[PDB]
Formats: sequence, structure tokens, C-alpha cells
Amino acid sequence: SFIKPIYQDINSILIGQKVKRPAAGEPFEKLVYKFLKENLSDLTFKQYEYLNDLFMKNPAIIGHEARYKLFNSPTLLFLLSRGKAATENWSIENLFEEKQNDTADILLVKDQFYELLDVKTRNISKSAFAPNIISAYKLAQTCAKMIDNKEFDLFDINYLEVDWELNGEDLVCVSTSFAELFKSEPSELYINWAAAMQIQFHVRDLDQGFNGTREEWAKSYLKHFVTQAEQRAISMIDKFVKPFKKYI
Amino acid sequence: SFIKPIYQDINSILIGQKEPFEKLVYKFLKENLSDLTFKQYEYLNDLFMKNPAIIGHEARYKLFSPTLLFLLSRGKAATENWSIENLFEEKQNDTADILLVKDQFYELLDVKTRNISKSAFAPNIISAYKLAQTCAKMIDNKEFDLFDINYLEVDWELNGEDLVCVSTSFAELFKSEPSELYINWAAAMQIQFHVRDLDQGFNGTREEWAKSYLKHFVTQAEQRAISMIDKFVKPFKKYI
DNA sequence: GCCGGTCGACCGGC
DNA sequence: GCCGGTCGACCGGC
Ligand SMILES: [Ca+2]
Ligand SMILES: [Ca+2]
Ligand code: NA
Ligand code: NA
Repeated sequence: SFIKPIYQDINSILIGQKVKRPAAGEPFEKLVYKFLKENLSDLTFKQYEYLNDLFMKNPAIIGHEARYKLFNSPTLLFLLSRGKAATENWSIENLFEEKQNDTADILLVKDQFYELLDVKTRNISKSAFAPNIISAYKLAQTCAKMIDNKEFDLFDINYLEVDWELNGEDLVCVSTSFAELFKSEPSELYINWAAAMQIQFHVRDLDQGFNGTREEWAKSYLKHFVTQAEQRAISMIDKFVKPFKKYI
Repeated sequence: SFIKPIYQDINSILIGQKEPFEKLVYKFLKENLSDLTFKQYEYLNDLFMKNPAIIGHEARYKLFSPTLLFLLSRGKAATENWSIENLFEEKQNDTADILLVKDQFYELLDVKTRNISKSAFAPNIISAYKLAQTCAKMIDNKEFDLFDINYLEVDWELNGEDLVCVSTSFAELFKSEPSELYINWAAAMQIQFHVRDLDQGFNGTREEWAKSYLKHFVTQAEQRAISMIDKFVKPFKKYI
């Protein structure tokens, strides 16, 4: 991780920062991006921003198939790329812009190594309902692709929780946490199938004791995933069929 | 519904107005149905304000109809904690956007907003699992003429330094063919559609719709459980 | 403590 | 045309 080395400063800075009032605390992310962008200038990109720079540097390379080749990495291609037509139609006059379903909020990129940062915001005033972290399914395809191409040192996926409470008509950050997906026990991750099949946790609560190799992590995760996937299918009969069979 | 009769009016005013549109819709209705229109939470304030006597949740829940209870109430603690100086507010999780109730009949109205110049990705309509519960309760409690769940679609476009409304539509969940509704299991078990494509045939009885919807739910729940195997198990066993 | 459902609407593969 | 996956958090039942 590129941001750990200065997490303490980020931590300190953000704590205190405020925001207007009507993803309620989403703009807390605009700040993280600003700070990153002030102290890691050359490494910090919004995902679309990253794609935009990528295609601007190779304006001769038009059309999606050829543009996709620019990643040199099927996995990163998978995690960062826009759709075919979207890539087909990209141009300097017609840049990529934000997209709800993009994987990362922020990319930190040095020496062709990638840290995908995602910022989970949170109202500590309100209940403590753990938020969607990332699609379990998307993460599964990610692992598959990691083995298939033997890309185990390409990239990490990390999280920065930013806690806040309401004060008057201003939202103020009271605390923050930071964690690394691939340093957690794969098998302990909670998959909420109904909740868009999303791993769910709070960053402060996430363990980091994992040992093995990145490759061992993918394998282990795929085990977990498949296992929970078999249980969920069965759970469905008990929860969504049995209770309603009688009205029929 | 209390909405359909004046759908000409609604329509007329909406087009040209410049994606928080649930606001505008609401306005017109308040200005025209003063004593029928509530935000789901406003209704709840009122129902609790007009009964200062009874307090606590058990009692308060008695004020609503296990089916309206289920669909509209805010849950034990929130309810127990309600008071004049501590009123309910907007909650993302609420079933309805707008309520319109006359003579103890309820119109749960849901405004679906749609970026008309982007893509036709049908949005979440209502959890198919919540619906299933409802249908079950309607039957168990033999209450088939109490409420409707209608939708008003509101299409919009960024033609300007603002977002403009280009068109609208209106449909009734319970005039739709059940077995036809799409249940997107991963997307929060949500029924997904555009209000404008929603079939409005169905010439059966509210009861029939329910036992038909439930059969659809169950059948679709069975497909999904199988699909999970094919999609999330078979393709990854080779790695484990 | 443990667990998992709900809103909101939004592309893109073939 | 036909399908369905994703991001965003966020509550309440026992
Ligand atoms: Ca985020
Ligand atoms: Ca709505
Ligand atoms: Na994510
Ligand atoms: Na709904």
C-alpha cells in the first residue's frame, strides 16, 4: 500500500474536516482524493481519470479491442475497464466521467503496481449496519483471473473508512480506519447474497493476520465463495419457498 | 387509485420542470389533494399525533391491519421512542415515497426516476420478498381491498444547466400480470421494470393476483437457487 | 451478538 | 430482445 506510509497524516487531516448538508457522507471522499492528490500527486487517479490518461497517451489506438490491449493484464482489465461501446466511443472531446458501479474510488499507482482504494463512509450517530464492501462474485472472478495469469504481485484492494457525525448543518469526521483486503482471512469474510452479493464489513473490525501468499489467498477465497454459494442455494428453498408453498 | 383520475393534470405540469423529482410530484399532489397526501413518515407522525393517549409500540402498532402495519410501520424501538418533540423523518428504507389515503383505503405511490438519455436499465421497483410477505398477509388476513401499490415514472434529461423532465407514466402493480414480473435476485431481490412497459392487463381478483404472485415468487426462487450453482459454483470448482 | 434484507437507480454481454 | 450484475450505505428482530 502506498498510503499506509502516510495514513497517520491522512488520519489527522481528515479528522475535523467538515462538509455541507443535504451516499450522505460521500463528499468526505472528495476530500480524501484532494489530500492524496496533494501529497501523492503522480500516483493518484480517479478510476475514470486513470482510463482517460491511459487512452490520451495512445490516441492512435482507437476501437475497444485495441484499447483493451493497453492494460497488459487481464485482471486489471477486468477490474478497471469500461464497456466495449464505451471504450469504442471514448475520445478527448468525449472523456469518461464518474460511474456509479466503478470498482475503485481512487487508484494509487507506482511502478506499475496498483492500489485500488475504496472509501467507505459511515454515520456513527446512526445504527452500525455494515456496508457493501465489494461484490463477492466480482472478487471471485478476480481471484480466478489471478491464478489463470499468475498475476499475484500486480495489485491490492484496500479500504479507508471515514467516520462522521452530524453537528448542526455540518458533517464532521470524528475518526477513520484503514485495512487491506488481501491481508484478511478469506474464509471469515461475510457474503450478503441479497445485498447485491456483497462482502460486508466495517473497516475497523477487519482482521489483518493473514499469512500465506497472494495466490493462497485467492484459492482460499474461491473455496469460501463456492461453499457459501452452495449453502445459499439451499437456504433459498427454506426461506423463500417453504414459507409460501401453502398459499399455493 | 386516487391518482389515476387526475393523471392528465399531473402529466401536464411535470413536463418542462427542471434527480430529486419526488419533490415536485409531491408538491402538485399536496396543492391538489391537500387532505390525501403524505410522505410515508408524515403519515406516521399524524397517526401518532392524533392519538396522544396510547403510547409504547404494542399499543401504537394497533393504530394501523397486519398488512399495512408490515408495509408502513417503523419498528419497535423507533416507534416506542416516538413523541411530539421527536418525530420520524425521511428513511431510505421506507416502502413508499408518497401515501394517499381516503376513507381508510391506501395508495402506496412510488416515483421511479429515470435518466432518459443514458440507458434503459430497469431500476429496482420493490423487493420481491417484501411483496411475497405482503401477499401472504393479505391472504391470511383476508384483506384484498385496502391498498394499491402504484408507480409514477418520471423520465428526465440534462438538456440545460439543469435536469429537465421529458415525460411521465403511471401504472398499478396489482393490474400487472404477476408471472410476468422480473425478479432480479442479486439486486436486492428487487422486481425491476420501467413503469411505461409494465403490463396493465390482469382481469382477476386481488386475491387471485396474490396467489399467482406467490407461485411466481416460489418458482423463481427455485430457478435462482439452481442458477447459483451453474453461475457461482461450477465455474470455480476447478480452482479450489 | 448474530445475522441478513431494503432503498436508490444504473450498463452491457451476446 | 433478453438478461442480470454493482455501486452506495444503512436496521432491526430474537
Ligand atoms: Ca466508496
Ligand atoms: Ca422511488
Ligand atoms: Na466497492
Ligand atoms: Na420500493
